[PDB]
Amino acid sequence: GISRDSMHKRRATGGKQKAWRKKRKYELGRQPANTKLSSNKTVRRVRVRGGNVKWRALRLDTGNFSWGSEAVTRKTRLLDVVYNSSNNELVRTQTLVKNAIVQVDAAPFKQWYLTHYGVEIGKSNNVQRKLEKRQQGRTLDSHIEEQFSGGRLLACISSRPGQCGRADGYILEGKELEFYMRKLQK
Amino acid sequence: ARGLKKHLKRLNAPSHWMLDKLGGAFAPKPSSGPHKARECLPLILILRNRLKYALTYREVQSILMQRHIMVDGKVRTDKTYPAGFMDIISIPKTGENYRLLYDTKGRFRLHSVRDEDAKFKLCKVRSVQFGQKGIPYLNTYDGRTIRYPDPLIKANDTIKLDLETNKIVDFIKFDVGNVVMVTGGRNTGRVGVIKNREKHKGTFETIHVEDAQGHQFATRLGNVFTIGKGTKPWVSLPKGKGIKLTIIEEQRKRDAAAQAAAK
Amino acid sequence: MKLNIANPTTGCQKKVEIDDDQKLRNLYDKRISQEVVGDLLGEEFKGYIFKIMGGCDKQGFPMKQGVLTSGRVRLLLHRGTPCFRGFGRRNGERRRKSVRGCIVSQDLSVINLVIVKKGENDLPGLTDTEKPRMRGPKRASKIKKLFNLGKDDDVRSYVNTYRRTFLNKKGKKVSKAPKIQRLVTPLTLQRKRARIADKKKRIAKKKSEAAEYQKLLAQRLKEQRDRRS
Amino acid sequence: AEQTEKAFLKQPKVFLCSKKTTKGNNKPGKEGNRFWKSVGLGFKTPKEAIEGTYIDKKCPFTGTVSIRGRIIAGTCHSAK
RNA sequence: GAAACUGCGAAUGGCUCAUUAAAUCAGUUAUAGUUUGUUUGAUGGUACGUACUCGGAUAACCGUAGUAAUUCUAGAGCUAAUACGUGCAACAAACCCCGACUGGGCGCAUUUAUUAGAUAUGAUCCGAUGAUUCAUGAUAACUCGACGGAUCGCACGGCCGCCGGCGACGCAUCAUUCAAAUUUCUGCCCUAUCAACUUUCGAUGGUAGGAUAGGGGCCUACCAUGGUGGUGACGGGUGACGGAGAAUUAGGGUUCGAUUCCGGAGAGGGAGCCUGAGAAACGGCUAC
Ligand SMILES: [K+]
Ligand SMILES: [K+]
Ligand SMILES: [K+]
Ligand SMILES: [K+]
Ligand SMILES: [Mg+2]
Ligand SMILES: [Mg+2]
Ligand SMILES: [Mg+2]
Ligand SMILES: [Mg+2]
Ligand SMILES: [Mg+2]
Ligand SMILES: [Mg+2]
Ligand SMILES: [Mg+2]
Ligand SMILES: [Mg+2]
Ligand SMILES: [Mg+2]
Ligand SMILES: [Mg+2]
Ligand SMILES: [Mg+2]
Ligand SMILES: [Mg+2]
Ligand SMILES: [Mg+2]
Ligand SMILES: [Mg+2]
Ligand SMILES: [Mg+2]
Ligand SMILES: [Mg+2]
Ligand SMILES: [Mg+2]
Repeated sequence: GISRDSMHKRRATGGKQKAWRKKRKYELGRQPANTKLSSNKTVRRVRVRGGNVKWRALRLDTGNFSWGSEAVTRKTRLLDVVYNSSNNELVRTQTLVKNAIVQVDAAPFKQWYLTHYGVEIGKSNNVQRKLEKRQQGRTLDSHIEEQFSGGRLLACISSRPGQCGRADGYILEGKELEFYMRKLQK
Repeated sequence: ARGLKKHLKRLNAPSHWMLDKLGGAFAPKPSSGPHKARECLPLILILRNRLKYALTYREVQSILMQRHIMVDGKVRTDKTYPAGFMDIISIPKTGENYRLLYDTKGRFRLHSVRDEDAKFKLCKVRSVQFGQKGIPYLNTYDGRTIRYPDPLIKANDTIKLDLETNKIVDFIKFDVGNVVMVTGGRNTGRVGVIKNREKHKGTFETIHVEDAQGHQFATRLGNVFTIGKGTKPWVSLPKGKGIKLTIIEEQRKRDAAAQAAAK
Repeated sequence: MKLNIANPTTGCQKKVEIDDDQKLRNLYDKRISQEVVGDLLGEEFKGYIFKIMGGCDKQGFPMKQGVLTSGRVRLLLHRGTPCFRGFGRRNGERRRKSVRGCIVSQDLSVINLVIVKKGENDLPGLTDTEKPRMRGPKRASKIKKLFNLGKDDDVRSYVNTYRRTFLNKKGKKVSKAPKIQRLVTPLTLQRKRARIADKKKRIAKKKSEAAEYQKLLAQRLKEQRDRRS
Repeated sequence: AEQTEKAFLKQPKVFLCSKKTTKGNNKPGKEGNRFWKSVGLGFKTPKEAIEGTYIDKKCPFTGTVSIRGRIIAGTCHSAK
């Protein structure tokens, strides 16, 4: 099957390397998962070397995304795939891979922001005596806040969907975000 | 090739297993265990080839199944169990508590220790780090692992470890001026005092040792085993404890001829 | 085309061989698990319905459910499935065998029918022969499910089905009964309590060791009164 | 700038968006900082690696690669 | 106690030297780049939303058979589990969040993100390496989580029904042992009537992914034009497996090394794969 040997490759001198043994199991490869962004989730268990298990996600619709600045992780549904660094047809086909820019709805993050900072964007005495303390340092990026009204936040996938069976990631902020914005604006 | 090997050819056996070359095609492969299978003496090579208690690979089993062997304070039945260094082979009934010590020629000797000295042993100490939930553990050099060690204990130390109630009684740090027995290489079985340790950033910590009789020899950071604090070992050495080069062995043979017999 | 008629309720099996084409045409396009009316295939089968759940070819090849119109095909069968047995084969080993589709046709040498409806007209054979079996279930809960019993009234004094009367060749009368396989005895409760006690011992030892190590670090802090005193 | 590819280049596990200050936080690469390490073996980390803006995951000083094994001296043959 | 289900083994051993000329292999490295049934040591508090113990099958058995035929094969009737499948997991503490005015989370495992891991308010805890954002801890969440004992033997006892010993098997994590995989440097016979070879389709490097147990053009998208060579690349021959070694030897040397020890490769020739901790296995399967 698919193999990871240098057996079929060529020497650094550009000379053909002959074959002295067959293919071996401990050096095999497998077909790519080619994860898709779809509403009908499906993840299939794979049995790997040693008897352990890999989770090959064929279709996903939700994910676990983290806002690093406020350090809050929420489960939210991905809406679209907008950018792919490697192949430009992986966004047309809407394939979930690592480092692929996606859009996730901001409803859980809006709810957390409202219930934590006491401010809506997009009770007796303790709560009010503690809310203004969090409101003192409350500051948000304009580019970050302009997406709450739109309902979808740009984010980046940091997990490997075809290996862990999941699509987790982090919300784009700071120097990252505009770098992709200047690549997504037209 | 496709997996593990369950056979050990006689010619491939370790040298300290002095086995007759024309005794068979196979040697007893040491089982998985506390010791490295090349610095170990399997039980088959104890009741046989060292004691005349058993005569074949049929009476070693006939006396292990009676649960007559108690290595390191525990009955063991696997005839190829790797007793590897300073293990207390405590034969009950007859009372043959033996410490596995290293002969000056790299051999293995069953030093007959007294029973009350057989309730403990010593272990060399591998790295010491933090376990799960932040619980430090010991991880000695004979597979043993002890949780909650005293913070003074560090790597390469030695610990005096009890058997019936397995807890560290005391320990010796690794430093110059301590008795050390070498357990690897050509200098195996030679006791001495560490003079200085030389450190090379990257590998190969070399230890220089001074023999009691004036000789000096070097070895690796491994293969050494601290025995006692200062210059007094905590265990009884088998005999000699010195390298005893070939010429003085010839002298011993000569004087043995000229005395005792003397005729 | 021979037929193996089986009475699953309380009867036995028999072989019925018929050759006329009119009677053996009704079952010439049915499949496995399809019902066939007894009258259509002949008389003496008025209130009777047979079910098709097997059949072998003219070469002994079996009929495999789920394959289309009768024609010998080759399938990469797994061990233990119908139409492929093991009996001396490696655990994960498959094999290509030859089967035929579930569709019934003239290419069959035998067909297995099971009686679904009792009917009203008797048949010499599988209608009167009453036979026993091995013991009723030997599980604990499957005794109280056979003799209607409550939570109490242990099943130990309930094996009335001693398979006696196997009189020995030496003229000795000995009785044989099975052993209940889920009965609760004091031994099981003792084992449960032993497991609980072991968990208690572990939970005590962990906290004891933690407390002693905390005390040792307190002593080390007392030793730290010498870095600058 | 150092971003000359179709993906943003960043040092892993180095959060670049913390609101709290820096320049005094140990283990450079905390609260927003270039991550650099000493390879050991008596080698000095260049100032161009500590006060640098490049991103290189294969760099021994500011990357994910650790130096171990054999040390070899030689002369540069081709640097194209 | 036959048979049969279940578990484990059959990946060791044995045989041969066809392919293979920096390739295997030898000495010496590295895994801070990984997997590991097993053996030894240590460690398993969160299930709650019938537990004095849950459910349905099935083999041997018995009886209807098919076929010329085979450890070829189909129906019917019984019955077990440390098989299979469900389910109390039995009893806590600490902590993190949202909060009633003067409740949710939380075992262990998985994935992601943030954060501590210090220097070296008077009196002031904090591991390891040559080297790590390392060991580890706290936090936010996540997963349709084969995990967190519905198991067996012997001995019988002590407290008014309660409690209890010595063992066997089994599940998970870590360390160890048994190992493998990949990898660093140096080293091989004859040939120039073999002087340029490799690269559009991977050739050398970069970026981001995919795949793998894991590093890596191992594979994909984009980019750059590099890589080796009279210190012999590239190509060819070998009646070439490599080594420890063998013969003859003043010394130097010359020739040999299929064969019992180590490593590699093969099961007529190629290819693909299941099971399993471990195989591209052939006294295993599938195809030509
Ligand atoms: K097996
Ligand atoms: K080598
Ligand atoms: K890889
Ligand atoms: K197995
Ligand atoms: Mg090292
Ligand atoms: Mg079997
Ligand atoms: Mg072999
Ligand atoms: Mg050639
Ligand atoms: Mg090489
Ligand atoms: Mg860490
Ligand atoms: Mg990569
Ligand atoms: Mg390409
Ligand atoms: Mg050849
Ligand atoms: Mg050879
Ligand atoms: Mg031969
Ligand atoms: Mg060989
Ligand atoms: Mg092979
Ligand atoms: Mg042949
Ligand atoms: Mg094969
Ligand atoms: Mg054969
Ligand atoms: Mg074979």
